[PDB]
Amino acid sequence: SKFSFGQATPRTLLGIIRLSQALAKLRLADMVDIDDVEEALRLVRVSKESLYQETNKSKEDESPTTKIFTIIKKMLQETGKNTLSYENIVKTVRLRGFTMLQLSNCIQEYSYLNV
Amino acid sequence: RSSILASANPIGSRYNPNLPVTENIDLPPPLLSRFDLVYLVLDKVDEKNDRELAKHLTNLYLEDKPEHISQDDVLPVEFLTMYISYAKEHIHPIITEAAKTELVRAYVGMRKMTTRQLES
Repeated sequence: SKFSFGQATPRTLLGIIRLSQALAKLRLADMVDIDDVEEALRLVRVSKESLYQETNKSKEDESPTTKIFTIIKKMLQETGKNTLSYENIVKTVRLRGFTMLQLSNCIQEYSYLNV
Repeated sequence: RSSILASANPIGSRYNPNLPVTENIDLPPPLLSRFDLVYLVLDKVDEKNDRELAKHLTNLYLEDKPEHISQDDVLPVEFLTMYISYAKEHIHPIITEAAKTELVRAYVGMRKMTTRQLES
């Protein structure tokens, strides 16, 4: 890419350890917690993200039909059949938290396009 | 009369796999043939290698003494120096007829794929 930085050298791994150990000295603690590792890794990501702009977009809250489609992919991974009789997928949707009325509308929608 | 143990480095600090060894390093061709062992330690990105290497370096900083390693597995520095100085003043290996026959056959097969490699 255009923002080709340096290679992941083993010296960069020891730098996070030295930054995490120095953060514990300011808090007067003899043990490094999880907060010291996340704070040391944040300073490295900031210096590396100085070239990119401040435009970040993220969206992942669509219809719940996509979550039900992930359960169908689990059955195709173990078997791989597109039959109409589905008696094991209904037992997995009930354990999640979805209703049985919305499940029948999702199976009929996918069966029309043969998925 | 002493051995030379150096470590070379590429020009752009990155050994490109699509470039010859003579073009990546600015060393003279006669200087490369004078050496005996030209090791090429690369920094390959591997998930199975970086995981085990980080655990080995972390164990050295946790405990000052390797308690997990037995005493019969790591020799001290005082005993290692006494094993080299003793063998370099009394042990003198002699090349026999069976050992000299395999050295000639190995030198011919390497050229079919300089005299400095024979003495190494």
